[PDB]
Amino acid sequence: TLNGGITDMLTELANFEKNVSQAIHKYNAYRKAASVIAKYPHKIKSGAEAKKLPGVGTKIAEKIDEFLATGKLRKLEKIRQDDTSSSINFLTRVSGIGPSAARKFVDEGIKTLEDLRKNEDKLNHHQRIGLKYFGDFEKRIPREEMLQMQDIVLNEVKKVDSEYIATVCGSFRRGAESSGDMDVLLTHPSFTSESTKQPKLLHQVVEQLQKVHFITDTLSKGETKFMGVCQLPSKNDEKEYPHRRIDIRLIPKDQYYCGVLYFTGSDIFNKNMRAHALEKGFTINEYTIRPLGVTGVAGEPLPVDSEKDIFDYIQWKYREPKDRSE
DNA sequence: CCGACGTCGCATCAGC
DNA sequence: GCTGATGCGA
DNA sequence: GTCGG
Ligand SMILES: Nc1ccn([C@H]2C[C@H](O)[C@@H](COP(=O)(O)NP(=O)(O)OP(=O)(O)O)O2)c(=O)n1
Ligand SMILES: [Mg+2]
Ligand SMILES: [Mg+2]
Ligand code: NA
Ligand code: NA
Repeated sequence: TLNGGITDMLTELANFEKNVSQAIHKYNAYRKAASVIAKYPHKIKSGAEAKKLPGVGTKIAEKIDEFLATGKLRKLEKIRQDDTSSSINFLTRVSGIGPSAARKFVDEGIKTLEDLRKNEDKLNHHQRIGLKYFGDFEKRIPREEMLQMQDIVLNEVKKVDSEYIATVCGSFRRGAESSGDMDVLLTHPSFTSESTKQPKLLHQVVEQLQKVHFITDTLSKGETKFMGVCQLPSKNDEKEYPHRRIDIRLIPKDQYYCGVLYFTGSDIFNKNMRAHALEKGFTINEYTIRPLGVTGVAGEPLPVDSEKDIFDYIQWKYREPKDRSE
């Protein structure tokens, strides 16, 4: 929390450019700058000091100078006052409602929680469930609850087929004491980069989790990625646990290390690592790491026998999950 | 200065 | 229906 | 908004 004031400011600016201006690269730029400042081990004295950090340029340095002198930012103060920006920023907090849909809802005079609730018929399925659990999705999940959820998921997965391996990644794997949601990486020996010897591999697990009333809703569902809602069982006379977002990603068993590297994150860490990979002449996704031929096409997948192997190729010293919280 | 910015899954829609 | 683009999100 | 070339 050394420079929390600055990083909060930059984060708010990031969200503005993403939601209102619809400038995804300004959003990324602000996110990058906020991240590098967050890990800077000194209380920042000036914008000039901050500008030394990669990702922090002239404009942000100026904003930091304003914030240090006054404790606020005029650009942000104005943004907070603008009705259209405020309306759009609120609407986008509903899962499924993005910058485009939010701006469209505003045009139609749909701009409040009350407006949304009396107009469910104008929402797609994702958006409708997002509204349904708007309050719950705001809530953090204590690691203690994450542990309970992990036990249920792993044990139910084991019941379907013993050869399944379920790994909880995301912020949980990085050792966070609280998480925004649950992310589960799934493998089965019948699904490799070479072939798929069994149908409905992801479907079967989802079905089982629904059958025991753990998974409660589905936002989207394909052959390799599930996005939905889950809830811990409560005891007699106890108030119910909040509903939680859960993602399940099926990844070819032989490509587990690239898969777990991706799903562990963090999101900015992945962006930074993959950017570094490009500079070193590689490209990394959740499946492979590939060389980039001089032309610009990705070459053949390189052998990967650990998360560390991926770090080695791009000449980065290995970083444990707990040190990837950027 | 200025091109490019990490990479991809699922839902949705446009055009044929 | 297929293919490709876009929106949204992980 | 930032920056490597
Ligand atoms: N922008 C993004 C979003 C998702 N991810 C892949 C890796 C992110 O760390 C990760 C899990 O997504 P997430 O749940 O939205 N974020 P994360 O799990 O790190 O922290 P929480 O908000 O759950 O506590 O998925 C990514 O690489 N880049
Ligand atoms: Mg998560
Ligand atoms: Mg998630
Ligand atoms: Na800089
Ligand atoms: Na949203």
